[PDB]
Amino acid sequence: DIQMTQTTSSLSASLGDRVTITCSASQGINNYLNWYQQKPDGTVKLLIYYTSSLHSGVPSRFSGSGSGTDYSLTISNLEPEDIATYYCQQYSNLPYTFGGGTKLEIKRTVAAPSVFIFPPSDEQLKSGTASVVCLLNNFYPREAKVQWKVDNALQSGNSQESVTEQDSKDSTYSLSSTLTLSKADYEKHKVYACEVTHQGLSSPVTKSFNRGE
Amino acid sequence: DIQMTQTTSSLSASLGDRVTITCSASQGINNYLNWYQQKPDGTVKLLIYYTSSLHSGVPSRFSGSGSGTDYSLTISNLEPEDIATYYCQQYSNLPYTFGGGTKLEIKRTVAAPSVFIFPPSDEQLKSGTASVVCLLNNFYPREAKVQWKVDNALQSGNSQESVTEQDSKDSTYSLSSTLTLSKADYEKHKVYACEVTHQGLSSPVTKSFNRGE
Amino acid sequence: EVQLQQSGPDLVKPGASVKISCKTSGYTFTEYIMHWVKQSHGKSLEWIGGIIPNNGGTSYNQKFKDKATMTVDKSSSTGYMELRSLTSEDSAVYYCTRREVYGRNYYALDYWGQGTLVTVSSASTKGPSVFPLAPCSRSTSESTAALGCLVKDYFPEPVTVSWNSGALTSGVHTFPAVLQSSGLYSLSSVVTVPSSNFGTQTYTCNVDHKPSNTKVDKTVERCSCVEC
Amino acid sequence: EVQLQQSGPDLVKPGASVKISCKTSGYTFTEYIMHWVKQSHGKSLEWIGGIIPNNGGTSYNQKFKDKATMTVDKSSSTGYMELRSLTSEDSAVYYCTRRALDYWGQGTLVTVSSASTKGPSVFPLAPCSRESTAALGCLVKDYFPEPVTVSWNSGALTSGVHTFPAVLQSSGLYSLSSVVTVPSSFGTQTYTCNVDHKPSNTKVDKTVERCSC
Repeated sequence: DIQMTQTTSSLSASLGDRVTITCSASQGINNYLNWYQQKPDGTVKLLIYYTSSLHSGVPSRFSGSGSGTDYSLTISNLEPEDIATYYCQQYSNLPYTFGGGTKLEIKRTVAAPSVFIFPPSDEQLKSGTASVVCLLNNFYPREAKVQWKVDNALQSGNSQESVTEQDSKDSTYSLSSTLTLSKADYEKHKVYACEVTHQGLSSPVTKSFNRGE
Repeated sequence: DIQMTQTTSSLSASLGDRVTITCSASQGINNYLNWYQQKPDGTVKLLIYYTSSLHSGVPSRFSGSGSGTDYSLTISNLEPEDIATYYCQQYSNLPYTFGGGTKLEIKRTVAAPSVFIFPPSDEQLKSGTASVVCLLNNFYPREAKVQWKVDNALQSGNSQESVTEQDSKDSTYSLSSTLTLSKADYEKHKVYACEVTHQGLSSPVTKSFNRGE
Repeated sequence: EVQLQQSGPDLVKPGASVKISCKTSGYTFTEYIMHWVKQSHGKSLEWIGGIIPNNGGTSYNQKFKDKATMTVDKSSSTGYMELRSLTSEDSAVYYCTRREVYGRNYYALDYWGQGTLVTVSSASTKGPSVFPLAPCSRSTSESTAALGCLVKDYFPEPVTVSWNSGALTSGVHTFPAVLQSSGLYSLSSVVTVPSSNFGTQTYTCNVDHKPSNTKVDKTVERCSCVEC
Repeated sequence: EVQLQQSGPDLVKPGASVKISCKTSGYTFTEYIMHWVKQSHGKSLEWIGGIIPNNGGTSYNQKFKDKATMTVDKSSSTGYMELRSLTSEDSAVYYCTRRALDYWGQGTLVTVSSASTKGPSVFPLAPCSRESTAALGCLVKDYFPEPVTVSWNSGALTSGVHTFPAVLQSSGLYSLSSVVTVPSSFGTQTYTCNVDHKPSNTKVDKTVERCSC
């Protein structure tokens, strides 16, 4: 099979910048190359066919060039809705093969997260488990540190994070962190706190509640 | 048919007092008379048969006497669990007929109600109706006045009350009052208050909330 | 122990018939006469009639001669009563009872069933909505906290309410239903506790409306935390 | 408009088979070849094979020759692909496409697992205390398999909504949170999350009540 490589897997650029995505083949494919866009939604659309030809509805800021083993997709001025993964595909020989893809995200100004903490419901708690949720809303960049404290004791190995895809409009991320405890363990302790470190914060923000008492 | 009358329909007495419940027949029934106890829950038990004989499990503080047209059931020292309705029944002639019954309640010391107000849930409110509940907990005597105010305007004809039977332990009553409004009407006004008058209160107690906050 | 287990509550339409059953145990069915009694809401007891299970002989109050029919099934130790040509005036609790004989001819109703509620109405069954009554601590100097469930817009009676699957009974007040102008019933069930907060205890009301086959568990959130 | 409508998500057991359908419209079915593509979670696209609808001729990627069988129904303009001898490695999204691959279906998620379906529990996320925005949500916990959909107020509330990607817990069940941020002053607004888990036929509406004391 013909190996298709996209040497850059991850890429970020500012709004209005010119972006170029690389695609290389293990042998000459004689311009038989297409480009696809996949949104975070999972929906796929054709951008370019036969190296340089535009598909219906594709704006002219998208263009493609290359020959032999090496090809390029260019986005002349980056709009927010260009957030996607871009895939090349050869049809020189069967089987058709795709590149590993290049994920494109936007550089914006730094934005501090709004932080919220949520105690477990009694409805959950009566069944023997407690989920405590810390929410970081609409921040940039993605890098963020969440630390759980229970009576000021740092927790480890009992939380999981989930992060949204970059928003198509404001180009921010949101993050949830869930601390899971037994009912018994939950009812030993009093103060529940998530501490957030992020670039947009001058110093770490703590949100906390006390479990009654 | 033989008419059986219990001239006293309602009776209250202190713990330890001696209580006598009367039963009269429209003609002589020649001692063919039984007594039944019905608890507030609706369960019925035989107390006395043939004027004076005790049924299984009936404590000896219960006794019965009479002849001809007139009969008596006596409780020698009143316990709290004697709260019930008592019925006589003749079997001199068919059909068997019962007296109208005598309800027995306890005299205790005056006790002020604890008052609580509850706003409508959002779960109810989204369906277009608002129920506001005022609770009067564990008071004596039964007589009590609840007035609803909405922005200090006395409400009329849009509430319903319910009162518990006398508690078998502490001999108190409780009362709920429900004010019902459309979602729209509810959302016109701000301050919701139930005002409670009762003998154990030195002056009327008002509980209130403001909608929104 | 002697026991008379009556069939569950029944909604039936005017003009129709209904059959109530009374399943006995603890004694020999064919050795004791069985009597039936009516009690309208807020009213006294009325004798309907009696049946001799061994042969099936009956005597009726004349007031119920065009109303009630009593039968037995000896194989299942069960007494039945059928009420015909139903009207709203037949809406009542009906009791089966055992008759005991003492001397020559001293008779009494020594054991009673728990009663069967018959509602005669053209209206349809409707299951309840269950809403929380959420505890707000109004003052710091509160000796008792209160929460509950509102059980609204059901038909017919009855509903049963328990708390924490029956494990919580202390402090519980389940009020009598009231008929709203809509022709549907509503009641509240409340719990009060000595204000030591609520402890590690949660509060779930269990609502059962047999006529509609509705069972609802509703946890009432305590909201016993604060950020500050 | 050209359109390719694929069948819904499917949980199937290892060793078994599954059949995915692709219902076309907007063009002449018999005039275009149909190709299928695989994408494993977090991975690139793989060409499975193509089928010529008019005759039924097929060509397969050698890697899928003992895995995939492609068929068509000309009467209903529908293409089918059957995957046999299933393993956990066959868990992926599968796309039908029209032949460049100018139009793509929305994808079908196949989960291969011997584990049973389990519907979610839905708990409220409500803050403890009573900024320009407040936050609430629903925790959708302990379901299998993917996916769940979450809406708010039957789809009428979309502004400020973040439904996080599910994470697989150590229990082997999925969990996610859906949160809303809304104007801090909310007084007239109720907030109900609508959770649908089609695999288990579960539909749950949960109104989120405020802790306003």
